[PDB]
Formats: sequence, structure tokens, C-alpha cells
Amino acid sequence: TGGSSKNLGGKSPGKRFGIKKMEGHYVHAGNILATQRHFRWHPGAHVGLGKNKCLYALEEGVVRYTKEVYVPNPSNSEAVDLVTRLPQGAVLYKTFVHVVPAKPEGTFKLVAML
Amino acid sequence: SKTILVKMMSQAGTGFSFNTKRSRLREKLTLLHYDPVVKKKVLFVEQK
Amino acid sequence: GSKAVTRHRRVMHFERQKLMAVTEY
RNA sequence: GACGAGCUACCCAUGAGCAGUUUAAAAGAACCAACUCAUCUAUGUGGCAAAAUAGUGAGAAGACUUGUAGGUAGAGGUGAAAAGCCUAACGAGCCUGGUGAUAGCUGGUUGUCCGAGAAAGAAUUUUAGUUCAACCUUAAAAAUACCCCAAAAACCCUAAAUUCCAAUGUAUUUUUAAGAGAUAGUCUAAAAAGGUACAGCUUUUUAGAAACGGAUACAACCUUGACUAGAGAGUAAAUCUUAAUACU
RNA sequence: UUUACCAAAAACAUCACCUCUAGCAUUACUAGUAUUAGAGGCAAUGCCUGCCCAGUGACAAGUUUAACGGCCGCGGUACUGACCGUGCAAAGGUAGCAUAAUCACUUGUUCUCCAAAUAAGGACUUGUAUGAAUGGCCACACGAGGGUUUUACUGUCUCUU
RNA sequence: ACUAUUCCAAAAGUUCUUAACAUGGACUAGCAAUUUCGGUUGGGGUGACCUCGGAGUACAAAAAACCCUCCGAGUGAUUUUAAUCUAGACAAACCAGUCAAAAUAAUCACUUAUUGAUCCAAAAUUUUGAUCAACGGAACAAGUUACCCUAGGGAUAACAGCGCAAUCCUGUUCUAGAGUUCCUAUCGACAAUAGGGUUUACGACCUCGAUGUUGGAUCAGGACACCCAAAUGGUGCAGCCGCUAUUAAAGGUUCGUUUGUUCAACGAUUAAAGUCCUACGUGAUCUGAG
Ligand SMILES: [Mg+2]
Ligand SMILES: [Mg+2]
Ligand SMILES: [Mg+2]
Ligand SMILES: [Mg+2]
Ligand SMILES: [Mg+2]
Ligand SMILES: [Mg+2]
Ligand SMILES: [Mg+2]
Ligand SMILES: [Mg+2]
Ligand SMILES: [Mg+2]
Ligand SMILES: [Mg+2]
Ligand SMILES: [Mg+2]
Ligand SMILES: [Mg+2]
Ligand SMILES: [Mg+2]
Ligand SMILES: [Mg+2]
Ligand SMILES: [Mg+2]
Ligand SMILES: [Mg+2]
Ligand SMILES: [Mg+2]
Ligand SMILES: [Mg+2]
Ligand SMILES: [Mg+2]
Ligand SMILES: [Mg+2]
Ligand SMILES: [Mg+2]
Ligand SMILES: [Mg+2]
Ligand SMILES: [Mg+2]
Ligand SMILES: [Mg+2]
Ligand SMILES: [Mg+2]
Ligand SMILES: [Mg+2]
Ligand SMILES: [Mg+2]
Ligand SMILES: [Mg+2]
Ligand SMILES: [Mg+2]
Ligand SMILES: [Mg+2]
Ligand SMILES: [Mg+2]
Ligand SMILES: [Mg+2]
Ligand SMILES: [Mg+2]
Ligand SMILES: [Mg+2]
Ligand SMILES: [Mg+2]
Ligand SMILES: [Mg+2]
Ligand SMILES: [Mg+2]
Ligand SMILES: [Mg+2]
Ligand SMILES: [Mg+2]
Ligand SMILES: [Mg+2]
Ligand SMILES: [Mg+2]
Ligand SMILES: [Mg+2]
Ligand SMILES: [Mg+2]
Ligand SMILES: [Mg+2]
Ligand SMILES: [Mg+2]
Ligand SMILES: [Mg+2]
Ligand SMILES: [Mg+2]
Ligand SMILES: [Mg+2]
Ligand SMILES: [Mg+2]
Ligand SMILES: [Mg+2]
Ligand SMILES: [Mg+2]
Ligand SMILES: [Mg+2]
Ligand SMILES: [Mg+2]
Ligand SMILES: [Mg+2]
Ligand SMILES: [Mg+2]
Ligand SMILES: [Mg+2]
Ligand SMILES: [Mg+2]
Ligand SMILES: [Mg+2]
Ligand SMILES: [Mg+2]
Ligand SMILES: [Mg+2]
Ligand SMILES: [Mg+2]
Ligand SMILES: [Mg+2]
Ligand SMILES: [Mg+2]
Ligand SMILES: [Mg+2]
Ligand SMILES: [Mg+2]
Ligand SMILES: [Mg+2]
Ligand SMILES: [Mg+2]
Repeated sequence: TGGSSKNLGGKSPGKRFGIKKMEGHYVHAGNILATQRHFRWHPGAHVGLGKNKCLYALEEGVVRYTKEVYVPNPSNSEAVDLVTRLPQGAVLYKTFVHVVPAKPEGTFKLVAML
Repeated sequence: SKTILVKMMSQAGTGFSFNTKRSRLREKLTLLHYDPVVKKKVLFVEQK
Repeated sequence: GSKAVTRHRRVMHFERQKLMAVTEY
């Protein structure tokens, strides 16, 4: 009996998208925080956005997650319109990641007393 | 249609770029690129 | 192995049958 | 690389047989012996015999049978092609070398007693195999390891639950140096697929198990984890029960 | 004539008929010389042997099938189709024979044969997968070949002694 | 290689030739050599697929199978030519993949997929080369074997057993309907619920250091879902035949023509010429037509 199943190429590995660090994790500058294919979490304070929508930590610190108000860039039109048609009482919210800096910025050392 | 690999030549020195071009030739290839030796912005000309 | 829903009435694991006989009305 | 045509295939020499009967006849004619074959049946099957015996059959002056002696030799010979025959196994002889050929494939692998102990993620002319990872064993160095309350992880609907962490209960875990085996699993509960809401069915994910005690019997279900002695004790799972009536 | 030791046949050979290839001397052929000698095909005899050089060959572009091999549609019309149209081919399967030692349907149809026959023989017959030297068709004479009937005979068997 | 062919050199001579030997390099054939004939697979063959990405399966960190269910890619379209060098990271068997601060001076097409490792080749100053698509890629190899051979496997088929019961097979439950009227004498659509384990399948669980496989012969053991004989209910049963249903397994259940045939047709009869199971009973009893 002809057993042809017409479907092809279901097979891909998973991309291991997801959250790499968790709230209250210590982080060094450069660590990737989470990696996603669509924006699930947006970059907050001290979190840089990679061209593939990676989130990495800019400072040395503690990673925090947050629900905050979303005010799209006036250059990006779709989001501008989505913001436009809302009923007059409602604001948009999203989830952000943050780094909270640990090390102080610097120190004043006494080099020489002349 | 096809894709042609073309080798660009800089005005000055031995700097050589390699890039791809279109069969239909939408935009003929002439570039402003970066030369390492003089550390400059250059005019690169399409060659073979 | 038999599916979660079946028509042949599906014999229960013994520990669960005891569980049944204990909780009767 | 030797040795084999004393069997058999075909030739070359040199010899030898063929009675009777019928027909003008030695005519690949009749009939029927010797002689040659091997049809059909039954015996026989470690036989009388590594192919026979008894009956019964075909041919029987011819492409006939048969004796002695030569010849052709294996990448070959010979063949009225059956891929036949070439010394009791010929789709390619036998022997001695190469030769302890080579077998991811079977089959075997020898004293005692103790420690610790494994179930399949990748690639692969790969799925009967290897080589990496993970687990693990033997040494070493160290510091935290499991457990883990808030807090936290998405946008329409979305259960059991995960991930991540102090306290706390414990002693485990990570690195370094050496190593292998293993990588052909079964069922039971749960979530799903495929099939017939079928399999002692197949395909993944999460758990369990493989008692000398129970379920008589029993691999996977249930009770228990472990040593050596006692003609002591307490317990565990478990022994199998349940039923059903009138209309005036 | 053959599978010594599971197959003697329808297989092979063979008279006959045809294709090729050869113009010549010391060891074969051959002490031969084209009416001869080598490679082969197909199997006497009788009647026959249709059309096809486009492919692959082979020969010395062209030529060849008694070389390897091939030898049709689709619809319209007097239930049928002599006719008709158009397409493709190198040609379009003819003479025969036919349910067959011929894919299947399939135990084709019908007659004869028996009390009864999926057997046997005779016919019809598109065999859509027969068919003419990979030979087609009839016929003597011959088979330890296969099948069918009859006579006769009997322990095959009724059914054993 | 050889046997032949054709040619060019060589060799001899002529001013272009080849008598027989005979070497170098070609050519064109015959005879002939050497080596292979990928893999997944609900046995193998035929069919289909082999890398890469989106969904589902896999519901909320990751991962996650099938010859699972569905859509895609082996590139286009531009302009703005999208640079060096180095912290820390994701991912990961490995190989490949990914982000990226500081320091110097690409976009749209669901956007995610648009791609091939070494070696070896060509190139210039530096780099380009594959339906290597069997897509971790052998520099280049197909058919057959019933003439077959070895090593293995019940890790895997054919026979038989077992599992399951789709199909098949016996019951009942429901009355629309047939039955002129009348559901249930005899039946009965659409449907419900139990069973049986012979069929064709489906699984691959025992056997491949052999469980010898169809039909007959002989001899039968068993079931009862009775074909006869024996008791009975109902009838659209007057009687004769009948048609249905209940109870009953001690005993029976023919001889022929054609087929290897069980089946089936057909002749002739019988009280009847049952349906089955037993390794489709029975080959260390027989027969091999198949
Ligand atoms: Mg997927
Ligand atoms: Mg995958
Ligand atoms: Mg290219
Ligand atoms: Mg001799
Ligand atoms: Mg001799
Ligand atoms: Mg005589
Ligand atoms: Mg004679
Ligand atoms: Mg006798
Ligand atoms: Mg005689
Ligand atoms: Mg005679
Ligand atoms: Mg002979
Ligand atoms: Mg032959
Ligand atoms: Mg043969
Ligand atoms: Mg011998
Ligand atoms: Mg060895
Ligand atoms: Mg390979
Ligand atoms: Mg292997
Ligand atoms: Mg912790
Ligand atoms: Mg297995
Ligand atoms: Mg393995
Ligand atoms: Mg069971
Ligand atoms: Mg497990
Ligand atoms: Mg016991
Ligand atoms: Mg103890
Ligand atoms: Mg003989
Ligand atoms: Mg013989
Ligand atoms: Mg014989
Ligand atoms: Mg003949
Ligand atoms: Mg002539
Ligand atoms: Mg003739
Ligand atoms: Mg002709
Ligand atoms: Mg005709
Ligand atoms: Mg026929
Ligand atoms: Mg024909
Ligand atoms: Mg011919
Ligand atoms: Mg023919
Ligand atoms: Mg004659
Ligand atoms: Mg004869
Ligand atoms: Mg005869
Ligand atoms: Mg060699
Ligand atoms: Mg293959
Ligand atoms: Mg295979
Ligand atoms: Mg298959
Ligand atoms: Mg199977
Ligand atoms: Mg195929
Ligand atoms: Mg910068
Ligand atoms: Mg290349
Ligand atoms: Mg491969
Ligand atoms: Mg591969
Ligand atoms: Mg890969
Ligand atoms: Mg044969
Ligand atoms: Mg063998
Ligand atoms: Mg098995
Ligand atoms: Mg059997
Ligand atoms: Mg079976
Ligand atoms: Mg058995
Ligand atoms: Mg059942
Ligand atoms: Mg089934
Ligand atoms: Mg299995
Ligand atoms: Mg076996
Ligand atoms: Mg044995
Ligand atoms: Mg009996
Ligand atoms: Mg009864
Ligand atoms: Mg009886
Ligand atoms: Mg039997
Ligand atoms: Mg039998
Ligand atoms: Mg027996």
C-alpha cells in the first residue's frame, strides 16, 4: 500500500529562547539577560538591546523585573496608531528588565602629597 | 536571473573588496568604502 | 496501554480500587 | 607455483565383437538373444551397494558397443549446451605456499573474599558498530551543595505544575588527573499522539519497579530494603466477600 | 545425444534451406583451393516467408532485416461500419491459425462425448499480450514424451480371504 | 596485456616510396581486467522521504519522538555601502552557530530559512570554486542470480500458536415499517447493549545449531450455535405438508462424473446425507496430484 505522508520538514531544533537570568541575580557587564524572538520583555534601565532582540546587562548589578507604562517611539508608526485608537482612559503596559548598579562609580585615592 | 560576484578595486594601493551584484543590474556598483592603509573613505570601482 | 478515555470500562490500578471501596456512600 | 585425462568429455593410433528370424537388402528397415543403455514400479535408505537388487522396459550392422596405448590442464581443457564432465562435494579441480588471510558475526575465556556501581543526548554506508556528551569508578584539591517563604518569568483562553532563591534540615557537591563499559530495554500509573476512544501495539514527556514476604502459580502491581549466628520477640502487605418478585 | 548420483523431455543435434567471412602452401584448416573451407541461424518434405533502413549494430553519407528489433490513433456517420475527418509514424500485423503447452477475465459460448465431465475432441473467435527462418500453417512415418475415449482383462477397488 | 586495425615517427632509399621482420607514441574495435551496487523503514521489495525555518503535538523556564498534523526555503527588492580591535556572555558532544560595552577611526519581503568541512585546484596580493540535495560531504563504481556460497538472526517475514476483534459470527433491547386491517405467525430500516474466537487482516510475543508446510487415505477425541432420530410451545396450524421457537449430544450423518483441489456444479439415493475445533487433528502410519 502506498504510504505517502505528504508533510515535510517538521524538524528543527529548538532555539532555546527564554529567560537566562532571574530576578535578583547578580550580573556582570555584558551578560545576556534574556533572548526572545518577539518582544516579550523590553530593555529597561542599563539593559541594552541586541539586533536579534537579545537583552544584555550594561552595568554590574542586580537584575529586576517591572511592569511599566509604554510610550512608543513617534518614529515607529504601527505602535503610534495602536496608541492612538485606545479609549481615552487607558494606558499601555509592558514588562521590562533592569540592572541595579552595585559597585560605586569610582573612588578618590591620594596619589602624592607635595 | 542570476547573481554575479564582483571584485572592487580602490583608487590607491592594494585594497580589494568582494561583493555580489544583480543580473538585472538595478544599481551599477560604485562604492564609498574604508581603506585600512591611509585610514580613509574611498571610491571603490567595480572590477573582476 | 489504553487511552485516557475508552469504552471497555478500563480496569483500575488496585490501590485506586481500594481507594474507591473506602470512600463509598 | 606444482600435480592430475588409469574416472569421465572429445579426439589420434592400433585391435576386436554382432547369433538366429524376416526381407532382392547390413536399409541410421522389422522381430528377438549376447552386448549396450536406464523407462516405470516395489524393495533398500549406517543398504549387499557413498546410486544397488527384482520384475519391467528402450536400442541391438550402426551418429553401434568395447580392449590396449597416446594427446588437450584450471585466467584452462572438452562440450549432439545439461553453466554438463575433468578421480565417490566443479557457477569452476586438487595440493603446498602466501597463512596465526579477514570476520562490526556466533561460540568460549579457568582461585577465594571484600568497596563502589551503570538504561541511552549527538553525528556517522549509521541504526548488529564506533567516537564524543551526560551518568559512573579510582585517586586529588577545594567550597558550599541539595532542600528551598515572600519577590519575580507575555502578549486573547488556558489544568496538574515548572524555573529561580534566603531561612532551615542535613552532608553533599564542584573542580583537577586517570579510566572504561554502555549507547538493540520491558511493563505499571499519568499527559498525549497513531490505530479500530484493538492489541502482551507503536511514538515521545514525568514517576515507579524488577522479595527468599503477599497477589494460589507470577518480571514489571503491593509490603519491605538489605550483613553472620539464636529451638526468641513485635509488627507489614495480605487470605476474598456484594445481590434479584402479583394485579383486584 | 544429455543433467555419472532427484529431470530422457516438447530440450540439443540432424537431412534440408538460407546469412555472413575468406583468392591462398609446409605441423592445424590442408599435402586442401569458392560445387571448397571456416563462423552461425532455423530444422526434413509440402504450401509459404508480408510491410519496415527512423534507432542500435555491422559493413565498406549510402547500403542492409533468412541482423538486433518494430509493425497505431481519436472521434463522425448505411446494431454495426464499406465510407469520412484530422493526427502522429520508419512502417502501421498480412497469409494463416486461434480460449492455445499463449497474462488476466476464465469453469468464454455452444455441439458431440457420459446417468452425470472445470477433462477430451469440433466449431465460433479482436489474440487487444497470436503470427510467418527468434519461422506460420497443414500431412504421412516414428516416440519408454504428454493428454482423452472404447474393447478385453483382472484383488486396483465393493471387501477382504 | 593480447589479437587485429589505421596513423605518425624510427629504419632503409629516393628525389615522394615500404619486401618481410620490428621498436616508440597515438587511434578504432574485439576478446578481456579491477571494483561496487547508499540508508530509514511497524520484515524486505515497490511507493515515499534524507539538509534548513515557522506553527501545533510539547497548554506556564529550557529540552523533547514518529512513514505525526499543517505552511515555507535552496532568494529577491534597495541604497545608506552596512568598518577595525577587544571586556563579558548565550548556545553547544565536537564542528559549526550567536549577541556585544568600552577603545580607535543596513532595510523590506510573517525575516526567522536562503545555505556546504577539510584536502585539491585555479587565481592576485587578497581571494573565488559543488543538486558534494544520500545536504558532517568516499577524487571517480550499475543490473541480475530459482546455479548459488559463508557468517549470523526468531533482534525480522512465510506455517502454526498467542494477543486484539476492524471485518466475520451468535443473542437479546427499540418499534418505524412490511404482513389487505393487525408492530413482534413470519420478518424489521435508523439505532442500543452483551458475548464467540474459524475467516481476511493487524501486532511481531516462542521457535531460523529446522515447531517438515495444501488436499486425500486410515483412525477418530470433543463442542452444540441439532442435519436426522426423541418430547413439546406458536402459527397468517382444518388434515397433509410446512414455517418458526424451547429442551435433548448415547447413536448416526451415502455412493458417483469433472477438477490436485477443500469449496462448487451435476447424476442417483437416503431418517438425514449438520456447522465447527482439535498445530487449517492425524506424513518417526501412508500418499505428493498440488
Ligand atoms: Mg517544531
Ligand atoms: Mg528535534
Ligand atoms: Mg559562485
Ligand atoms: Mg593420456
Ligand atoms: Mg584416456
Ligand atoms: Mg544379425
Ligand atoms: Mg534397425
Ligand atoms: Mg512381479
Ligand atoms: Mg526391441
Ligand atoms: Mg523400433
Ligand atoms: Mg556426446
Ligand atoms: Mg539452456
Ligand atoms: Mg540454467
Ligand atoms: Mg571429486
Ligand atoms: Mg581471527
Ligand atoms: Mg558518508
Ligand atoms: Mg554493524
Ligand atoms: Mg540556593
Ligand atoms: Mg528491538
Ligand atoms: Mg547499537
Ligand atoms: Mg491481559
Ligand atoms: Mg524512567
Ligand atoms: Mg510464593
Ligand atoms: Mg536489617
Ligand atoms: Mg548418459
Ligand atoms: Mg539424473
Ligand atoms: Mg532418471
Ligand atoms: Mg529443436
Ligand atoms: Mg557465398
Ligand atoms: Mg518447416
Ligand atoms: Mg519476415
Ligand atoms: Mg487477421
Ligand atoms: Mg490465457
Ligand atoms: Mg505479438
Ligand atoms: Mg528475427
Ligand atoms: Mg514470438
Ligand atoms: Mg520418414
Ligand atoms: Mg527416440
Ligand atoms: Mg505415444
Ligand atoms: Mg589492485
Ligand atoms: Mg539498497
Ligand atoms: Mg536496509
Ligand atoms: Mg514495509
Ligand atoms: Mg510488522
Ligand atoms: Mg524506491
Ligand atoms: Mg562603541
Ligand atoms: Mg570543489
Ligand atoms: Mg550520508
Ligand atoms: Mg547525514
Ligand atoms: Mg546538524
Ligand atoms: Mg529454470
Ligand atoms: Mg548458511
Ligand atoms: Mg520475535
Ligand atoms: Mg504446523
Ligand atoms: Mg502468523
Ligand atoms: Mg508454538
Ligand atoms: Mg470480544
Ligand atoms: Mg487487531
Ligand atoms: Mg517491540
Ligand atoms: Mg525456524
Ligand atoms: Mg535443538
Ligand atoms: Mg467422532
Ligand atoms: Mg440447544
Ligand atoms: Mg456425535
Ligand atoms: Mg494439518
Ligand atoms: Mg497433510
Ligand atoms: Mg507426527
